[PDB]
Amino acid sequence: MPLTAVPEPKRRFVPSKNEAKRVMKIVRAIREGRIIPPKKLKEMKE
Amino acid sequence: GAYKYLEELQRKKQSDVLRFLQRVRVWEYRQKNVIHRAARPTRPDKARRLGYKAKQGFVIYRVRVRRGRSLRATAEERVGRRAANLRVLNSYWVNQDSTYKYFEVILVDPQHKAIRRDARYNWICDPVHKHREARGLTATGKKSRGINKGHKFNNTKAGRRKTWKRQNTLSLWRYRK
Amino acid sequence: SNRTKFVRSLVREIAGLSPYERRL
Amino acid sequence: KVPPTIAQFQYTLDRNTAAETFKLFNKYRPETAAEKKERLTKEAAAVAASPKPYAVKYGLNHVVALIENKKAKLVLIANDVDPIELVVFLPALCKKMGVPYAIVKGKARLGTLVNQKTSAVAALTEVRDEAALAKLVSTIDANFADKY
Amino acid sequence: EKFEELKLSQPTLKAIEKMGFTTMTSVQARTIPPLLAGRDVLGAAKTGSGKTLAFLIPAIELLHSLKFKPRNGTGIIVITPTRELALQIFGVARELMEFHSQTFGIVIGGANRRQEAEKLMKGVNMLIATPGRLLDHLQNTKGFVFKNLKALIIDEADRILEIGFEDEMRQIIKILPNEDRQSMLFSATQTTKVEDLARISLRPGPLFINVLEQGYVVCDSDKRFLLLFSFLKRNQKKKIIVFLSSCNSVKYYAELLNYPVLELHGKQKQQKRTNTFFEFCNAERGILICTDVAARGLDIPAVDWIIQFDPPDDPRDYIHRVGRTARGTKGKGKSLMFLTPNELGFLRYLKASKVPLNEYQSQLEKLIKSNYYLHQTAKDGYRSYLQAYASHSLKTVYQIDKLDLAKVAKSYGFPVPPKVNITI
Amino acid sequence: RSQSEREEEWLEKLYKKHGDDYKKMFFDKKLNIYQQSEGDLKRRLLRWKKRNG
RNA sequence: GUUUGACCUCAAAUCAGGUAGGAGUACCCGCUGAAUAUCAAUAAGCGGAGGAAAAGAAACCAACCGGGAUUGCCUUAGUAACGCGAGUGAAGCGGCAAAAGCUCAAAUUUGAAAUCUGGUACCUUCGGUGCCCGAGUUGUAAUUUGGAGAGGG
RNA sequence: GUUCUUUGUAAAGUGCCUUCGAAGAGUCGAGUUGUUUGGAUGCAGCUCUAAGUGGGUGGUUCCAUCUAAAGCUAA
RNA sequence: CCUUCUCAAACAUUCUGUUUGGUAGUGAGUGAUACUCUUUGGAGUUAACUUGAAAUUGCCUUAAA
Repeated sequence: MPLTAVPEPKRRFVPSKNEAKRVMKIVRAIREGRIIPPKKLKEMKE
Repeated sequence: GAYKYLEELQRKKQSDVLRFLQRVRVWEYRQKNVIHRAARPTRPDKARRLGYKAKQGFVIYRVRVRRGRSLRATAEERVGRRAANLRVLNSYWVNQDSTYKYFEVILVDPQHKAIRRDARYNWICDPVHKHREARGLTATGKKSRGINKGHKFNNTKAGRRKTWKRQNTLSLWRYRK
Repeated sequence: SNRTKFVRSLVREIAGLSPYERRL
Repeated sequence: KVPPTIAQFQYTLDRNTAAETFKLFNKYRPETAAEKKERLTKEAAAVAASPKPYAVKYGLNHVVALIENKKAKLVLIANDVDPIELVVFLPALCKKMGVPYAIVKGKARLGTLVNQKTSAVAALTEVRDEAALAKLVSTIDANFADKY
Repeated sequence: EKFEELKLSQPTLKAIEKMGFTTMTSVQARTIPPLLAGRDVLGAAKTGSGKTLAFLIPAIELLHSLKFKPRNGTGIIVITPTRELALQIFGVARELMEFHSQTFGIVIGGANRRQEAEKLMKGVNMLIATPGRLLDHLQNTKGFVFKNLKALIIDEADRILEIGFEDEMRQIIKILPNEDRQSMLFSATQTTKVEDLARISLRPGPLFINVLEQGYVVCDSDKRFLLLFSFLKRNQKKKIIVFLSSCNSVKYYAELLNYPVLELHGKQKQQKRTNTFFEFCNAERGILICTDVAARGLDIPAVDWIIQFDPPDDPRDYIHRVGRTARGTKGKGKSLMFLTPNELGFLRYLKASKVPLNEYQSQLEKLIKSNYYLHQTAKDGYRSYLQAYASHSLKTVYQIDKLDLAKVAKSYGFPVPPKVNITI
Repeated sequence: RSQSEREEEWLEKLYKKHGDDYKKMFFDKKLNIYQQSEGDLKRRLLRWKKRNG
């Protein structure tokens, strides 16, 4: 039998909250106009 | 975590595996200068529990001291004198033999912006912490100073010289008691 | 703790016996 | 001539099975910093339901946390770790837990497949391909544990 | 009669009404007034007759009337041999305590010792305990409030005698206070040793009150779940009652099957507890997942099959219940006992009765690995099943060492045995 | 304190798909991306209803 | 492969960004230290800091119906104790001044090294942002420092 | 006070139920040799070297109190 | 140590229905009697079940150095 304890946290069965936080931070940056989406970067590559 | 396994293994110091490791490491160090920069600590558990962290700003130094002012105190003083721009935080034993005893000391550079902006480590940047080993403020220095609580340290609880001055002074008030 | 006891037993088996322990 | 707990290294997986294991592990390369950053930026732009990702486990502390839980199915151990005490007990821990383990020469080679300069250990918990993993585990067992 | 006809406190009557109970059973009616008067009692009240509430009501009334704070004693201690019966009693008591501020707790052998020890520091006034753990608790639980002992009672004296706790019960009673504390006990039957224990424990003069083919299947511990599921599918839409070791396992299995099968256990609310039984009885096609204690609560209605999946709480009780059912019904419900290949020693008990005998996964693994609630329910059911196996008396027939935890976990859908603090 | 626009949309989706069936809403695998408890779901839905309807 | 790459180690550059000596010294800290008990943890010497330094939140004091960081004063007290000889000499409790608790090692973020140094262009410049470079996996962030604490409802 | 912003299914607290629940080794300690104390303690070269319901400090069977071998912190 | 034969025609007018042809397989193992033929020289078919891709001998060189 395994020796450990502290049964599995919900985050292991749920999408990471850190990913959501990073996505929302990037969304805020885009709203502020300080981040260019990669699709727009492709156009600006001209 | 694995660090518990490392601590348990290090508990059995006289194990044949640790004997081989120590005799290999001492021989390897015998071909290096007395004091030299260490790429990484050889006892990660001890350094981690002593406050060392693997981030830009920390430095590990290995120093060799003649066997037979404690040996750890001498090592700390030597590393501080050589590493004038770094502050000695703590040190731990790593090897010994019939001729020499080896200790590892971890140092933090207060000039690096990483340490300066580290809320948990920027305290060492204060000028009052300069040359901690010089004043015996390190763990070994404090232990050698007899600083502790209880009857066993009444005469050396905080300052062996201070108590002598206090008991030798003549306090006289404006109105004599 | 059961985990601590298991780790201690594992370390005991790995490290063998000390030179002074081997005298027994 | 060294204590038996030492010299368990220098006996390692053969070239063919080691190459097969490396090829299998390369499939589950974790998303590097650049790839993860660009994917997150793309997701944010799209925002401005999801499957669980699969990747190899390489952190020594994280691997040891997964080990002794019996979740790890196959673990790779580097034989050139300077603090040998970090890995002397890992083979014994895996044997006690019944988790197959393979010693692969070169910590740098182990780390090259996980976007890191060096990596002491690597372990797999989830799989995409289960038959291939089982066959590799059986081959590694028959070629390493039954021989040494 | 009805509980409202007595001088019971308003919160107690409100709790009783919320429980759905309004009429008083014969044992309850006979015992409630004398016990509220503070007189001791002993009787052969069989399990499921309602003696639990009959004893609890006077004790809860005394707790309410005294108003003593948790720091001023230990309130009521209820010793129960079986873990399942202890859990059922605690659940029943919780219904009344829902309207009471007094603290309630449990001390069950096999549970986390540290948790119970820490809980004992809060001065629990409604405690359900087991004889085995009490010795160690009193030998090591420093600071445990143990002097007030408002009321101390025992249950299932026959099972305690069979287990052999009498040696521990003597020491527990000797350490227990010997003061105005009310003393009682109940059992399915009265015997010499039970009467001696009553005399030792009852200070005043007690207010005495009184009130076939066997089928089995041999299946591995891992295949048991799949075998049962296949048998139910082949016999689906029928009326069948399944007996399980623990309420948590019952809930887990019911939830898994619902993801056409009902549930009935002592952990569910009493109103729903009776509603589920009534619905199963009147459905003509319902399937019930329940435990032995809940089944003993009321006579089993006419059924087509009695699939005793988990081991019974008391082999003698089940052996007598099957015979009683065979006589009280014409369409006898075929019994389906499950015996582990390493548990074949039970055949001696079956033969002693002389009755005739007969010898009649990835889809859920992914769901467990993807659903947190289902995984938690499965883990709780596995833990409760292992604890129930630990809390047994036929140590020669049933042994944890004879069970492979990996196979049990596979039966429960876990790839690896989940952690359990069993005293192996 | 209020609820975010994305949070409001997520709440509205679940409310439309299951109404007040909290138990059914809990098991929605492709709308309940985060396995929120019944209590949290009902509290958030009540807050949304009070704020909007 | 009668080759080409991953690292690790070791050197160098008028490399870029940084710090170290020394002075002063009444007080502070450490080492050393005279004219077997006494002048003495003094005189002198060396090293290391600030406006204060050290110490600091007990493996404490007590044997009480217990107190609860460190520090200074009175008291304890010229008492206990010792060298019982000349002589040295405490500390708890009590009252007063001022009061503040915290941070790591330890059990998986693994459903996302989420951390940080530096370069570059701007702005609202004791800093912030987009990008890049490097450190980090032999552990950088959050979550816990026994007063417990952690996964869930 | 004055003015712009928050948000993100973000972070904490209260009571209850539930499942778990780590703790500084060449370190403590004993031996010996130098050193300090009016304290017999502590400091220091070196042989050995401890355990986890364990360890340290105190007395008549033990009972009272903490959890050392890391560090920061104004008055 | 790579990796698998991804529609042709006619009519159709329905936001497209029907026909033809197009389906050339890891092995071993178990299996309770039905359609056949050369009728001794053993061959083609017919429910059902197990499986680690399991197993003892049926008489064109830049995927380069």
